[PDB]
Amino acid sequence: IICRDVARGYENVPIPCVNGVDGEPCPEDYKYISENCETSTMNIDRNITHLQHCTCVDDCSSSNCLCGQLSIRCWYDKDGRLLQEFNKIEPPLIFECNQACSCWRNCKNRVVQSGIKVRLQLYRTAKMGWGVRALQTIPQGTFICEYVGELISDAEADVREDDSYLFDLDEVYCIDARYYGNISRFINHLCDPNIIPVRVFMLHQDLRFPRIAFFSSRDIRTGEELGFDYGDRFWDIKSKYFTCQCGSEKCKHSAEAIAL
Amino acid sequence: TKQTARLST
Ligand SMILES: C[S@@+](CC[C@H](N)C(=O)[O-])C[C@H]1O[C@@H](n2cnc3c(N)ncnc32)[C@H](O)[C@@H]1O
Ligand SMILES: [Zn+2]
Ligand SMILES: [Zn+2]
Ligand SMILES: [Zn+2]
Ligand SMILES: [Zn+2]
Repeated sequence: IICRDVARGYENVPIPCVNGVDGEPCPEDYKYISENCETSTMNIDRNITHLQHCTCVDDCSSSNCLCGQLSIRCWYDKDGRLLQEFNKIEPPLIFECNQACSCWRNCKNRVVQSGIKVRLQLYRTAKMGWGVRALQTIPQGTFICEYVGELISDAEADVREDDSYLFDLDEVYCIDARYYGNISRFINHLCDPNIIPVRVFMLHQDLRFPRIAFFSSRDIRTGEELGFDYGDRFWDIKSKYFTCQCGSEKCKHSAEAIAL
Repeated sequence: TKQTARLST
């Protein structure tokens, strides 16, 4: 109701921005992109002959699907949500079906590659700047969005002046959503998170470059802020500049908890 | 230990 779509039509659904808290205009100090970009020589391995793929002529719901087997099993139910018994603490690598597979584009193992389905909103929070919340009920296990931005080396990330939007992919590579990013750059840290990041492979299987997919870790109410646990590789550094405002009774990074 | 903050899975 301040901006009708911060994604400028690049996502399956519009992502509006509103501010009912202070006077800050909807953010524009970044470039919205819906897929990861490169700014240097990366040479992602896109060799189609390198892709592990399945020979299924059904909808890939069977345990014989190789792509499922690479994932230990396919973790998506008939509605494309993670199984309840999915390891939310230590997620497996997910290998979705791809362009080398025999199956059709509508098979059951292509959730993340199909993009955003739920209604989300960029909004102004009370104490953590901008954040992202749901405009609908979101059952546990639902794909939300991908952490998208600028692919950079470990070495490059570590000389980045702004280290508020760096996501480590595993000697490793990093997604910096500071200058280039999607709606996920706006998701805040919660010590009692309702979404989890998962490493996924789709159109390539270059293990240096998993793509980061957020799934709901429990049922989410309309209007609830989305957030994940950023982890200690973030807060070890960042807590010396600011403290956690998630307000949870289990908060691990508050001004208080650090003092206690 | 790195010089910059990194979110992680
Ligand atoms: C990936 S950005 C999230 C979007 C950010 N709120 C914004 O307005 O652009 C991470 C930054 O948001 C702020 N932030 C995220 N979670 C926070 C939290 N739990 N408590 C205080 N600040 C938080 C911190 O400034 C952090 O560096
Ligand atoms: Zn298959
Ligand atoms: Zn397949
Ligand atoms: Zn398939
Ligand atoms: Zn907290």
